[PDB]
Amino acid sequence: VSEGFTVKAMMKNSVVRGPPSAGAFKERPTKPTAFRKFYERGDFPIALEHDSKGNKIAWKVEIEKLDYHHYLPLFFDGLCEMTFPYEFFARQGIHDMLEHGGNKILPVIPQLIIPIKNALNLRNRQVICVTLKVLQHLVVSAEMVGEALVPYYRQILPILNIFKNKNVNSGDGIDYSQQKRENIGDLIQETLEAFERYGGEDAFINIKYMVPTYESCL
Amino acid sequence: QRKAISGYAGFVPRFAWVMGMNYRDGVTQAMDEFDKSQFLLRNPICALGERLP
Amino acid sequence: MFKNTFQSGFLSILYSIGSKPLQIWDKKVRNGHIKRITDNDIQSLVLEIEGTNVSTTYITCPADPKKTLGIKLPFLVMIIKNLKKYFTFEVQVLDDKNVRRRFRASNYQSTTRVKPFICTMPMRLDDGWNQIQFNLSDFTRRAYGTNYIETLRVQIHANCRIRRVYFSDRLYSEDELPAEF
Amino acid sequence: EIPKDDLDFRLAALYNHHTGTFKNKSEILTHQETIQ
Amino acid sequence: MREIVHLQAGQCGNQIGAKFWEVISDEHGIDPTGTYHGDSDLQLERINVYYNEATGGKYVPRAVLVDLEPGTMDSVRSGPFGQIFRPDNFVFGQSGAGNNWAKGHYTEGAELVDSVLDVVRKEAESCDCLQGFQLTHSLGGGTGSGMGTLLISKIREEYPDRIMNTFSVVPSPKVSDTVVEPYNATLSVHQLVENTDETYCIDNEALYDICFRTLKLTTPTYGDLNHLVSATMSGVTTCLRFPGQLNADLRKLAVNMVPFPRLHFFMPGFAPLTSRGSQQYRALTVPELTQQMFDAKNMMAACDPRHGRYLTVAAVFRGRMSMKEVDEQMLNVQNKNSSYFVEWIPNNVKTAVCDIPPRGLKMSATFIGNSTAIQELFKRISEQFTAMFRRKAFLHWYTGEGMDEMEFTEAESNMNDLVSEYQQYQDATAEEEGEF
Amino acid sequence: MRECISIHVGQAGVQIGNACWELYCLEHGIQPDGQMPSDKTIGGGDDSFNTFFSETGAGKHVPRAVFVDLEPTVVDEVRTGTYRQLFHPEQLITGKEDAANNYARGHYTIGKEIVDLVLDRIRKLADLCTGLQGFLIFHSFGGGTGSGFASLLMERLSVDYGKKSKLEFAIYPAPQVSTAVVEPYNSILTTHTTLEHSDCAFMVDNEAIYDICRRNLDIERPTYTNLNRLIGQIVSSITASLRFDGALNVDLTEFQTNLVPYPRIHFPLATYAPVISAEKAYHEQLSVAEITNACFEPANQMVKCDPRHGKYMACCMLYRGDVVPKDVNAAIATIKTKRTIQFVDWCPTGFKVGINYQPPTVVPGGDLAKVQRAVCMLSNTTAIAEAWARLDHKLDLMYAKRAFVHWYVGEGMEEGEFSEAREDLAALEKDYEEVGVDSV
Ligand SMILES: Nc1nc2c(ncn2[C@@H]2O[C@H](COP(=O)(O)OP(=O)(O)OP(=O)(O)O)[C@@H](O)[C@H]2O)c(=O)[nH]1
Ligand SMILES: Nc1nc2c(ncn2[C@@H]2O[C@H](COP(=O)(O)OP(=O)(O)O)[C@@H](O)[C@H]2O)c(=O)[nH]1
Ligand SMILES: [Mg+2]
Repeated sequence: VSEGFTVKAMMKNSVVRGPPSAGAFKERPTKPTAFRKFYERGDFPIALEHDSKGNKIAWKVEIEKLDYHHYLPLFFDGLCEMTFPYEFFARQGIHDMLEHGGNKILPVIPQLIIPIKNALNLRNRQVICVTLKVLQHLVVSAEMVGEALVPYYRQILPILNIFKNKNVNSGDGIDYSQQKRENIGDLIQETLEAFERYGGEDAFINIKYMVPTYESCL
Repeated sequence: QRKAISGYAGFVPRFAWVMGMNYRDGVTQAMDEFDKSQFLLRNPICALGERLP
Repeated sequence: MFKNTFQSGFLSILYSIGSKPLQIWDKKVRNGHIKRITDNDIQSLVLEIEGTNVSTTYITCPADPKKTLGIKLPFLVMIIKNLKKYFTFEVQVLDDKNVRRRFRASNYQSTTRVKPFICTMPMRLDDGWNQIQFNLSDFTRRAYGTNYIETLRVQIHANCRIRRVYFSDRLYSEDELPAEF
Repeated sequence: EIPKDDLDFRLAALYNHHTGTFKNKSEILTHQETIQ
Repeated sequence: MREIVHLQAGQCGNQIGAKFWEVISDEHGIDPTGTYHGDSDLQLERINVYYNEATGGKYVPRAVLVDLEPGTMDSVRSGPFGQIFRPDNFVFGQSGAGNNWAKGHYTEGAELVDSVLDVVRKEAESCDCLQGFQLTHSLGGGTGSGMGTLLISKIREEYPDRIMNTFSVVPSPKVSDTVVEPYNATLSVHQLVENTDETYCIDNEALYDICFRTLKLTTPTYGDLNHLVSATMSGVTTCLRFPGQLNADLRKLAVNMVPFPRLHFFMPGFAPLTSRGSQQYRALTVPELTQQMFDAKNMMAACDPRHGRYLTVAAVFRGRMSMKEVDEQMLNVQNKNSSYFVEWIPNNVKTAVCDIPPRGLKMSATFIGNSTAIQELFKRISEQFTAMFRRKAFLHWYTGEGMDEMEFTEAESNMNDLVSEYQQYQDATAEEEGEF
Repeated sequence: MRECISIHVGQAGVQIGNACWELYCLEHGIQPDGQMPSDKTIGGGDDSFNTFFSETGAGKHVPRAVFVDLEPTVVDEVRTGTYRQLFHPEQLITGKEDAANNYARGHYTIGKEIVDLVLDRIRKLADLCTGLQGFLIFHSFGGGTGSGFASLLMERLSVDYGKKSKLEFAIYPAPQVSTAVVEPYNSILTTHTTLEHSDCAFMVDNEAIYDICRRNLDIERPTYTNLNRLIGQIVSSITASLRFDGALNVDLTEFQTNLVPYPRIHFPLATYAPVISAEKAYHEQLSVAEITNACFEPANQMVKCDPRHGKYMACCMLYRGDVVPKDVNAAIATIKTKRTIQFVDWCPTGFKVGINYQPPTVVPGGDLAKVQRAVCMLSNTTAIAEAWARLDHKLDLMYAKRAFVHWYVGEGMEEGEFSEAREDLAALEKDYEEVGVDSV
């Protein structure tokens, strides 16, 4: 065997080893988050009721009046939880408070970038799919928001550049699992599509500065 | 820089004081002033207050 | 092939509905992918080929590299979804001069240039779903000096969604065309 | 056979000029009959 | 007519720059008085790249010296070649940087950035055309890190189509000199990655290792490390100053070595480095140069190149040498060390040759290497930073000067963003289906 | 009434032209100050130097050359060298900023403010010329200015002069060898213009000349000058029928209708037969019968492609020196029966041979030896199709992740100008495959 740039590799069938295969595309170990710590405490005003038509999160408080500056970053940091009765609470809380509630998302937007990067930086596919779906909902759920995210494209899109090459190669066989949008390449391309649709005329050069393989419409 | 013809991108020393001539005589005067300066600087011929105009 | 076929008013040569749509079609994939997808616009299956380099991933009409198909029908219709990306196609045409000539249209071209074997004209698409009505006989009569007898292959490149590539004789406007096309 | 020097260089040599890099005078005109 | 404006910041940058001027003044035959009495023909040719000619026959460097402490400019003045600079370009504060990025950047850099910006305006406007700027500093100190990168940011906003050259001394892994250097390095890198086009990372530990193992020096002072840095910082501008059979200036290397707009951190090196007795018993050939060029011991940064794949390699040669020899050497080195090079780039080596060798050396080469080995230095800085920042170790010297807690946790975010892209481009193959 | 205009763009073009013009000066009696001596004279007439030089009243000869680069670093040695009094100083055109290996820079950003001067100088050189049919440009296919500024220069000259012939002499990038990283992009982009505006584009690799200097010449570790001298001998072979009377003289337009079958298949190879050193030339009679076979050797081609994976179209073989028509008749008849050298079925003639009477000249301080007979072969073959599939592979290896593209988007050029040229090279490969089929 060999080692590298030495006289070891100067031989006649010197077999050279290779690089140590650095930390890309591998799931990083997780860490406990603030969502579980604040939830076992019990300060959240939420309760889980099991309706017949699916699990629905029940709110014991008027959802219109709530400190979004204290609750929305706390729910966004809960996306890093893979344990089953917590990921529903994080996902459904983000979706319900983004949909029920307007003209309060904007001042919270500079505070929810670090939890978004934390959720995306864990290289697990399910959490990445979920945060991409809630980002697609976030950029459309209100006005004046998409071109408020455009300075923060340098902190979301770096890991969106990783998984743009993940589709099924079955040339004639249909991908049956289409309803559960679990493949990440199309989800990333639709997230970038929504970042271009809402975000004004400065978004294209930022997406090109982050994701170089990008193709623009309009 | 002595044998340089017309349009020439090199640095000819003492050239941005030559006044109203072409490139060739400008180079000649520039290199002559340069050689005069070096020779008067090292070899001590001129007395005090006599080595500059 | 397609020498003993009847070659009536139309001839379907691709369809997204069936067991093996790309049976007679070759499939090269490099930095790309090919898959069948239910569309949310027409509520039916479409083909789906795309990749970073449009030229590396494509599909060619006869499977064998040296085998050539013979289609008498002059027209060419393609129901292709516009994705605002780089999409090219290319045909090969036989003439009375008995030489093989190639016409290529690309989304990124802006000039119409004429060469003895290639003719690269541009092509513009609309917003959503549309059919590119091609006329091989007139494009051989106008740009070149000869006529049209057979077309030998078609080649569909990346960044597009394919459904029902077919030839025809006359431009069926909207009503004499059957509902399945 | 080889009724010329051109055929000795041309046919039976295994050298691929498009592929082989920085070969000396002897690694061009190596034949198949040398190997087997 | 392609001229570069030189700047040096801080106590480390000033010594590095002073050794650099000492090196290139003897390259062009300039006396310590500022007068030319060299011997070679080609010395006075492209001296307008770095110098200006004054009335009476002098040659002044295009150097702007910035400091925050006044006692470090007279050390530079009282050096061997400290009397060639203009006194007008000597900008300096009165209150020290205190090893604070805050005082270098916000509240003691703000009153002196104007004066140095006017001086660098005066220097970079007498030229007919301008190619770029040079800045020598270190990412560990106070005014070497808070002021120099602010100056880079304020110069980039006025000259956006010109190159920028930063030659930084990043803090070493196991050699510690100041307590607070992880904070300075993390605050400095995140804006040294969006404000300059070419950056060279030189570690003091790797320089010490070279001086111990390669040079066999008994007692290496701080002059020898600066001589090592100047031997490779002046090899990237020898194509501008001397004719060659295949020339390559700063922008040529900027285009060739940078695949994507952020990965512009490079690892320097020098090829014909030899000991005091082994110099005389040595044969100097291109296959001899290549082994000392490519080995891990000669790397000026403490990142092992065997720990990652090379992205793009530059090798500027100096000396009257053949071209097929250099050609076949790079071809062999790539061909059978094939797993250490990026496989979606076909050729990763740029070759340049110059006809004027360094004095006393009959053949030399300099190495510029963009590798994914540099991802471990940034992770090391982040690890040395997170331990202090987890318990808020020394923040009252910074936050009490006036910052917000988020200004420190965004530097780590940009550090991690820099690391992840290097990891991705290390693991990326030619086809995009094998990593999953 | 015959002349040629030489435009050497890029550092490679200018360094090639240095050896070329020293060769042309030695081919006549012209001292490097530009004046013929009166102490002694060579046997020359006024019809010899008309192709490449111009005459003043006093007796000074001036080349029909323009030396243009965006750098100074290659042109001031022409201004300060031995051949500094030969050139008119306005021909030596020197820019300020570099091309930085960018087709974008030399095509849009820096070449656009210098093209109005070189075009005006070309115009001023083409009005002193009675006849027409010149324009012999020299560039490399890997650099920035030699691929960007040459493309724009040919673009302007095609609409400024209409027909002429843009003779183009490429240094095409070697298969396993390149001294830059962004060479495939530049080569594809300059091929997109050379493929439609040059009338027959000559092809030369540096690696094959390295091999030829390695084996035929016995030299070890060659430099660029040895490559440039052999390239200059090849170019002097082409214009040998324009300055010296021979048995079968070939005009520049004569072999364009002979070599080029189709409007795109105009990339011929080269071969120079008696390239042997001084210690080897005097020990063998280099007769026509074996220097003819030296042209068809697989290892003597200066483009890295075996002719054995292709079929020849036409060959333009320009002999010079002690050559008789029956000798080349027997030499061509020898080759036509060998079953390895394959020809297409639609070219039963297959050859074109011209005979000159002037032997090639030596350069004092050179490497070749004085031979009486020399052959330059111009093969148009299908074998060059394999040299562009590798360029396709090298382009798709990097473009598929859009590496280095943003340095080209930054100067004027839109993103699809890469795909626009890659589709043209793919069409070229398909044309080469289509033309090479047999006829059933
Ligand atoms: N065969 C041969 N090739 C040369 C010679 N000089 C330079 N080259 C080629 O030039 C290529 C590098 O690009 P250049 O043409 O020199 O660059 P340029 O046109 O001056 O553009 P810049 O890089 O911006 O300076 C290399 O691949 C060499 O093959 C030469 O003397 N002979
Ligand atoms: N190469 C080199 N490094 C030095 C020298 N002097 C100090 N340093 C390094 O510079 C670092 C301190 O940077 P500093 O001078 O405080 O930067 P400043 O605060 O901006 O002036 C230390 O870690 C030293 O290792 C020198 O003479 N040469
Ligand atoms: Mg150049």
